[PDB]
Order: sequence, then structure tokens, then C-alpha cells
Amino acid sequence: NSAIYFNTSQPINDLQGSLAAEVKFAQSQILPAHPKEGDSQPHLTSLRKSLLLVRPVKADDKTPVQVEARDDNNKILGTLTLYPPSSLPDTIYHLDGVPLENNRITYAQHIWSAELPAHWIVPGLNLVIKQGNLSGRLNDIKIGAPGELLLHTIDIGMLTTPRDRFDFAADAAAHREYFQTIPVSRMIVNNYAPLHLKEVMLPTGELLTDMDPGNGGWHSGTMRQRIGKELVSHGIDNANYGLNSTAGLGENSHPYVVAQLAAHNSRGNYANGIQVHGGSGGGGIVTLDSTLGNEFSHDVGHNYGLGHYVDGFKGSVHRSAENNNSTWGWDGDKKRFIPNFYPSQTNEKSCLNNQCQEPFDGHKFGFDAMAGGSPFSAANRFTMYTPNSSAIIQRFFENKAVFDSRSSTGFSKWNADTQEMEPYEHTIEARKPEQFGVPVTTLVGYYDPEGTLSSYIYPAMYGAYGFTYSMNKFHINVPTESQPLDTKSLTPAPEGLTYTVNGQALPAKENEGCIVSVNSGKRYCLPVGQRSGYSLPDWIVGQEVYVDSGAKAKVLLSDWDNLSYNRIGEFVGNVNPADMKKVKAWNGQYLDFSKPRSMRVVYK
Ligand SMILES: [Zn+2]
Repeated sequence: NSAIYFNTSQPINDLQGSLAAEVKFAQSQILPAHPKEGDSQPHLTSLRKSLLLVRPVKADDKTPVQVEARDDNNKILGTLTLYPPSSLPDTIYHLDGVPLENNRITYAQHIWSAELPAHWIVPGLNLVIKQGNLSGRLNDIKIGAPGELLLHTIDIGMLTTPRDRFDFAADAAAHREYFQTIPVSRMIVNNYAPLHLKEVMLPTGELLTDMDPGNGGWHSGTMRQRIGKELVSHGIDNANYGLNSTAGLGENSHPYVVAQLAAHNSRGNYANGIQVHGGSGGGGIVTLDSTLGNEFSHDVGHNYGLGHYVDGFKGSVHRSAENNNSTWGWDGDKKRFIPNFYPSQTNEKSCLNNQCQEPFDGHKFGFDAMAGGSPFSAANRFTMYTPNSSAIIQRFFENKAVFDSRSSTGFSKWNADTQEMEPYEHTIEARKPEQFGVPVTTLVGYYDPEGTLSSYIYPAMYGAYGFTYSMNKFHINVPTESQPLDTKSLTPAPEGLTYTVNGQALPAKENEGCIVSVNSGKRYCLPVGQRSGYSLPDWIVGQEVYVDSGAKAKVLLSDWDNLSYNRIGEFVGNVNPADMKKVKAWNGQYLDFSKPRSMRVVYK
């Protein structure tokens, strides 16, 4: 017994030409080239590596399939030679050993595949697919904004020590696992040092010690709101926006211009004991008890503009291929599909408001993460969003501005009319960061502007990545590099504060020059006036790389160890591997610098 195919649906042609083929892309999920009538699916997100699935209407698993990609200007981007149906990526339930029958599962039969680089996924992209003498064109590809998510993590102890159970924050792989489920180009997970509050001061001017006089719970308690949410979370969000002061009561003062969320763990001593907070999110905040699984995907989901049971059954239940709201996930690092069903054969149906989705070969179909869904396996510790929710999440990111160090305003926002990221003016009067994603010391507390009395500065909060600038609530970001009716001596920041970047690597700064791994996105940066050691670090040597040079900088590369034999190539701006292969060197010849061995960063 062998081969159990998920998608047995009749392929519909998506091309204009000789070749009849169905086309699918795959980022945070498998998405169609042409969505069916009444189906809600996300479209391609700009600047994110995409799988390309080609299913010829008239099957041919033998004749080589090729893809020629062209940009808006009709310049050939590249040519790919697809993998035969036999080489189609497996499920994450597959095991290595040739004769636990999940290994039989395969997405579909007769599907050809390739990987389209991130820099191709930009509005204007057109494909020409050829299968021998046959050819077809896909020239109406919808590509959305390169969406961004900035997520802060802090563990708050309120009249107690921090819980120390923020699994997500302590696990880099979880940041990566979550990135696979959402339709963004870039995700930054910023670590804040845990906050310990032995005393708690309220905007009413009431100092607490020992316990909050009211009751607390999962969704309640005064501290949970005033401190956990407004002071800490909206404090971190507001400081990054440059707002020096806001009211000590309320959430409306938060501008929420960028998709910036401050996720926390909060527990405090109340008049009914130590109460752990959780189960909520919105307006740039996340109150998490469980930081992995459904609670994370739901709470964060709320920040994307989502409610509960989005669009009833049609929108909330994961479906088989003959239906709408049907898809499978994609793990772009593992190079494997994430099926929308549990690995166990329980023969259970998935129902909502009486409607049901029948199981796939015994496997129970999942659930949106705003309708009580849960991860399928430890392969991805997060809940898969249904195509309907994923489409809403995508629209949400596209409509948000982005912190952008290369922008004249420090911000960029998508122009749906010109199909490009354009500068966005942030208003406090114009407000622009002096420093971008630098370590930060977030100073926080309350002050009485009229006086008489009770102004209180809280202990300094320390972040790995933030933005710096030149009763009421104060929230100011100071660069940690500086070293730090009330006065308080500020403790220096602890050591190991680190942020994570998933997807698109961060851009090179003004007087900086990088080479970046096409695979991992891990950068090797040097400032202007600096060179590498004798040879580049072992990790980057032999790797497929792109150059990212700052406005005031120039990148010098050699294909030899030490910038030797005058075999130096000059790279300015953003240069891709294909444009690193025939570059004129200082020694008057054209050389390949696609696998460099030494580097130097100069001005100009
Ligand atoms: Zn909810």
C-alpha cells in the first residue's frame, strides 16, 4: 500500500497560451494564481521566497518544465528548471526510511515545483512556463505590500517576581515557527529584560506593596490594566513612536501606525492571591499566559483586527480541496508542507454552527485559530490560520506603516495606487527616530504636571531593538549605548539582550556594508573604513549571497582569501547573485564574486 493524495481536484488552466496548467504559490500557505468564485485566499506578499507549483491540465511528469520570470520592465529575472512530481516536497509527517502510515500522504499527483527568490516577488512579475513545444503565460499576478511585524517580549512581575514561563520569548525557533503561519515579509522579535516590581504606583497616586486591594483574575485586576497593559506594553509601543507623554488612564492615546505589538506575561499579588494574566490582545498589546499554541495565535490574532469565529463555518473550519477555505501550510526553512489536519486518524468531523467538514482518510480537519484550533504537531507549535483569516491578516499588514531606516521620514507605507512602499510622515508636528533598531533603555512611570503629588519613576526597561529620538504617563526611549517631583538611579542593562529577524534581512545602514545569505538571511556587516579578517567567517564562505550597501558606502569583494591579486570587485546599493558573476575587477578583467572570500567597506 502506497500514495495517499490530498488534492485530487480537477486542475483549471491559469495560463494564456499553448500550455494548459494550474498554478499555485506558497508562502505562509498554498495560495492559488486565480482564486475560485467566493473563495477567500491571501495573495502573494512582496519580498518573501515563494514555492511555485505547476500542474499541467494534460499530465506529463516526464517532459522537463521550465519557468522564465520577468519583472514590470520585462527584463528576464531568471530561468528555473522544475523538479518532477516524484520530487514534490513531502509533509512534515514524513520519515526517512524505505520499505505510522502518514508517510503515504502527498499533496497531489502530477505537480512540478521550484523556488522563486524573494526579490522576484514584486508587483509586475510575469511568468512564462514551457513544457517542451508547449508554452503558457501568467501575466496577472497579484502581489501585495512587503508586510512587517515588530513584536516585543517582556515578563512582568507585579508585587511578585516575574513568572519565568515566557517559553516563546526564550525560544528563537518559536519566532521562526510563528513567521511560517503569517503573510509578512519581515518579523522582528525584540527581547526586553524581565520586569520585577516590588512596589507598584498607580496614576491615582496610590503606592502598592504586598497586594493590589482589589481582585485579580485571568482577564481582570487593576494592575493587569494600568501596569501590565498601559504603562509597560503601550509604554514600549509609544516610546518607539516618540510620544513622550499620554494619560495614565486609557488605551486610545496609542497611535498604532505600525504593526508593532508588545507581548507580555503578567502576574500579580491581588486581594485573592497571586493571579496569572492571559487570554487577551488588541491595539498593539498581547496578554499571554500560554505563549505557544492557540493562545498565542488567538491573542495576537486579535491585534490583526480579527474577532471570534471569523465568517462562521465558511471562514473558521480548515477544509478539503474540493471546498473553499482550503490550503496547506509551508515551512520555507524545512522545505516541507504543513497539512491542515491532525496526524492521528480519529474519523472526527469538524463542525461549526451545524455545518461539518468530513475527515481526510480518517484525519480530522483543523480549525482557525479564532475558533478553538490547536497546533497539529510539534513541527509547528502554532495554530494554522484559515485562508479567510490569513487574507484579513494580510490586508491588515498592507494598511500599516513600517519603521524604515532608508526612508527620508523614517517610515514607509504602501501606495495601493503606485504598488510600492513610499515614505510615511509620522505625526506626534513631524516625528522621526535618530536611531533605528538599536539597544534601548525604556524609561517609564507617572508624573503630576500640576503637582501635589506622587510622581514615580519605575525601574528601567531594557530592550535589544528600539527607536530613539531627540496623572500623566511618560514613556521615553534612551539608547543603552549612552549608559544610565522624583529622582531615581538607573541600574545598567544586563548583557545578552537579543532580537530575532525572520524573513527579509534588515537593510544596511548609511555608513555600513553587508553580504547576506540567500538561505538564512544572516548578515555579515562591516562599517565604512573596516575590512574582514584574512578570510571571511567560515559560516558565510561558500554561501549564495547578495550585497546590501548603504547610501554613503561601497562594498569591495574578492573571490580570493585576503583582498589579493587585485581581484577586487565594487558593489554599490543592492546586488543579487546573478549580477555578481561577470563584474569587471580592479585587475581589468571580468570575474565571478558570487562566492566571496574577503571584503572591505569604503565610502562613496
Ligand atoms: Zn479572543
